[PDB]
Amino acid sequence: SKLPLVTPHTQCRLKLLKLERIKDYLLMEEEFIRNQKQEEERSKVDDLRGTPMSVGTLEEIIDDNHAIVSTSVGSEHYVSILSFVDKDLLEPGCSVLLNHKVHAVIGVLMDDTDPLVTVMKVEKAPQETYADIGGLDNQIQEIKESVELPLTHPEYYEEMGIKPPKGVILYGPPGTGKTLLAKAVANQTSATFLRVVGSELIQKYLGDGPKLVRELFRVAEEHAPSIVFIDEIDAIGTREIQRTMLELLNQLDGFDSRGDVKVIMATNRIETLDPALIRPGRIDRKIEFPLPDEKTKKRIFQIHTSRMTLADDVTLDDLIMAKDDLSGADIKAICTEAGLMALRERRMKVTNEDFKKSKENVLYKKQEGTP
Amino acid sequence: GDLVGVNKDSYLILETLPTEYDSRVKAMEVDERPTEQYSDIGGLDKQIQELVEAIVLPMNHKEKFENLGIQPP
Amino acid sequence: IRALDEGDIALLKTYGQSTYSRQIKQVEDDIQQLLKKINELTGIKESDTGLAPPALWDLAADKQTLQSEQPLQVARCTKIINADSEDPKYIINVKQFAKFVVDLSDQVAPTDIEEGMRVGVDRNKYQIHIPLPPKIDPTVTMMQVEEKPDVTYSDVGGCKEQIEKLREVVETPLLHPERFVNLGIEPPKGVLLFGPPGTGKTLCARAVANRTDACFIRVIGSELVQKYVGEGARMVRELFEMARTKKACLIFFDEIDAIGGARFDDGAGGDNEVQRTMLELINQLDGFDPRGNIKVLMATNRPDTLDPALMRPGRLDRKIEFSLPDLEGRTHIFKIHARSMSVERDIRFELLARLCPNSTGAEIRSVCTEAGMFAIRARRKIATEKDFLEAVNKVIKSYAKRYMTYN
Amino acid sequence: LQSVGQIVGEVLKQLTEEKFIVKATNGPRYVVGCRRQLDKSKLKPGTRV
Ligand SMILES: Nc1ncnc2c1ncn2[C@@H]1O[C@H](COP(=O)(O)OP(=O)(O)O)[C@@H](O)[C@H]1O
Ligand SMILES: Nc1ncnc2c1ncn2[C@@H]1O[C@H](COP(=O)(O)OP(=O)(O)O)[C@@H](O)[C@H]1O
Repeated sequence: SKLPLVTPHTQCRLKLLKLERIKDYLLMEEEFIRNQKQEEERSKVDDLRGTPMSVGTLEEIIDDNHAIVSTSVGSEHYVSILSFVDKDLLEPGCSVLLNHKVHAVIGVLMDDTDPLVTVMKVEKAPQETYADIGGLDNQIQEIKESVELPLTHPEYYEEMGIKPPKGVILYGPPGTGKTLLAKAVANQTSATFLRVVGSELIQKYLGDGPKLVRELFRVAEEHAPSIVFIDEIDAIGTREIQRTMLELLNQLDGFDSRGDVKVIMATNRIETLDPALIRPGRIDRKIEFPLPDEKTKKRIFQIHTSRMTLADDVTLDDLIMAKDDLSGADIKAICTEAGLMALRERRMKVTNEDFKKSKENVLYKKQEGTP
Repeated sequence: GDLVGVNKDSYLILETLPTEYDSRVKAMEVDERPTEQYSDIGGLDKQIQELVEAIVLPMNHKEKFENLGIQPP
Repeated sequence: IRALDEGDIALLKTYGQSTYSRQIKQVEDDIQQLLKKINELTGIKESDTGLAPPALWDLAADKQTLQSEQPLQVARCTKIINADSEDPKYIINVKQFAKFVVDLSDQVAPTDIEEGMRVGVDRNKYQIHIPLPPKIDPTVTMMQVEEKPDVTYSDVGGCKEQIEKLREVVETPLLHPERFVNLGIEPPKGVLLFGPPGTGKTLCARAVANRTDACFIRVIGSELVQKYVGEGARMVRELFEMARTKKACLIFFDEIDAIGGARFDDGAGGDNEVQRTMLELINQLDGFDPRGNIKVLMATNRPDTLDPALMRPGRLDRKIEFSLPDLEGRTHIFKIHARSMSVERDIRFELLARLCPNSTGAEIRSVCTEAGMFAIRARRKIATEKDFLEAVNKVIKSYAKRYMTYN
Repeated sequence: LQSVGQIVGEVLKQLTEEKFIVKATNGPRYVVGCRRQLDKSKLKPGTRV
């Protein structure tokens, strides 16, 4: 659980009122909690599992209540299963609690292994929203139709008899908002978000690449409604690395039924992509991210400078004008550096000239080369 | 380097054991004894004779080799 | 410009505030501290355990069995001494623990115990009493499909000859062994599927698995390729043993190009380990000892790349080609894909097929889906021929995607 | 049959004329003593006892 989002950002008493509303509610929480049976069930089960209980691994289930369990010493024991253990929650590789004296299975322990993919499960999408992105409307509708609508409303596709699209590639110059759009769609539909950065699936170990992608899809399907993001797919996209490609392509198209997990893959060099990975059967949605135009640039300037204190003299149009020379990330860079420049000369209220010299210096640092 | 069964607490040897190589190694040996006759192979008669004189003849006799003094292949 | 002296930041963050600053930051710190107080007051969240619905379980039988039975350890059997066959004596290996000489129980029988055989044993006397199944590697046993895909042969379009010839080998002998045995013929035992990507090879594998009725095991290239040496060969050994356990079995390799790469040496040893795994496989398919009732399916996008020993008949007896669908095949697959949708009755599909270039069946499903999204984005509950033509245009132009090198 | 086996192990520094350090096989090392009658000069680090 998390706090509500207070949506004035200028210092106004509306922001205050929302805040003291929240304080009121949390204070009622405090009040309520401070102003303060099944011993039969406990006396049977939690006394049968006499403390302490060891933790081991389940290998096989042989009978209805008989299973093989290994422990951290590595020994193997054919033990019985007490009736209260959920059989459907038991499978090879599962962590199981065991009676200390007689090693009898006394319950399943929720998994705490596979650390790395557990970290890349992130789920920490809520920093952005479709709000934070402006002007990418065509891309927004495309990705909504491809991945967001089938997750939010698969009813349309099931009623239509349609098997939903099962792969999306995002492409364009860097800093156009591909990663931002992926995070934003992860935020709009609260399906679990999976991110893995390109080259990081390339590994020294021969198996580790395909193994890593296999376990990532395994955890994704385990979370069921999930979105997996591979940024800079080019690192793999453009024998061992080709074998990781084959693993990913078969995880996309191949045997079994994948189900609900969606795949977003972002590239900066789409034309260098190999034909196999761009599967017409799987990857039917390619979304271009062009360099922002005048309207989009204006929207990005408003979005980013919105949280900054601004003077009256700022004429945003001369910043917007000229051509499509730069992307949204460059716009954020101009906003930030204009903030610093206003800070040096001691303005907490950035002016037009600040942005003018900021864009000039950025264009100086933008590209290079002898005449 | 011998296999011996000892007392489980006092560790006194009270049995000798046949040396155990490995479960896999015991899996490698043939017990089914397949049935493909030599006549079932066609055209390879020269190679069949080569293999037979190299392998089977040292098994069956050992006299025609020693009478010469050769080391069998 | 001089750096920000402490007074300068002080006045910067004081003069520029609204007349609200103090209140709302203090209120935010109270937000944080009250959140932490709530968290400490409610305590940590119960992680819990299994504990199936309460009415389902327990009975005094649970505790009675717990206090009556024995938590048997598991030991590899070995070298039945059989010194006099009136009491045979056995050797057991408790992994990472010890090696013992033991005897049977009053319950089990000498015929019930074999060498190896992965037996169970008591915890203090170490007397043997239970017949346990052998150790199958979990990452090999999850490979069994355990669930048929929702695809039948009728869903495959155009490739009548291919499906007929593949069913001749993977389905007919299992379904009708009498035809082969009474005519006295040995059916083929290995079928290779090759063709361009997206032609329906994996779809045919899914259809076979759905109609197999026998034990069907999928296999993917990544599964075999472990990191440690010999381990992939080990898994294939266990996989073929598992297949032998079943009364007949079907083995499917998807994209065998991942492992079947032709052996090469001059590349400073090359990949080698993958070659070793495919060599263990090439032996298992046909080496010493008959393979058994194991019919095997491989599909690949690079038929020429696989090692010639793997192409060899007797291991890959029948090779099938899935080419780009013809006009009739394109019409048939368009029909098949359009069965599931809510569309106009008068969609002249053969027109769409002849608009299609040399498009694989994956392209056909893609254009059908793109028509689906056209209809849905139009909110119409019926897909129209106009939707199908826009879908064709979209898919074809997207695949087509300066270029002054042209003419 | 009444006989009981004895744990083998290599020895280490002698702390005094009575107390020694012995590394019992692959297992852990202990601080032990000579029985009563054995030599004392011959027990140097690296004697199987
Ligand atoms: N349309 C946009 N709206 C808002 N921010 C944008 C936009 N395009 C780019 N950005 C900025 O650029 C960054 C995202 O760059 P992005 O193109 O997602 O990286 P990548 O090229 O690695 O995918 C974000 O910090 C974001 O603030
Ligand atoms: N002849 C066909 N009939 C029906 N559907 C087909 C046909 N060819 C391809 N498809 C569709 O396109 C996809 C092709 O995938 P497939 O070619 O089996 O993958 P791979 O090339 O990896 O074996 C299938 O999911 C199937 O739905």
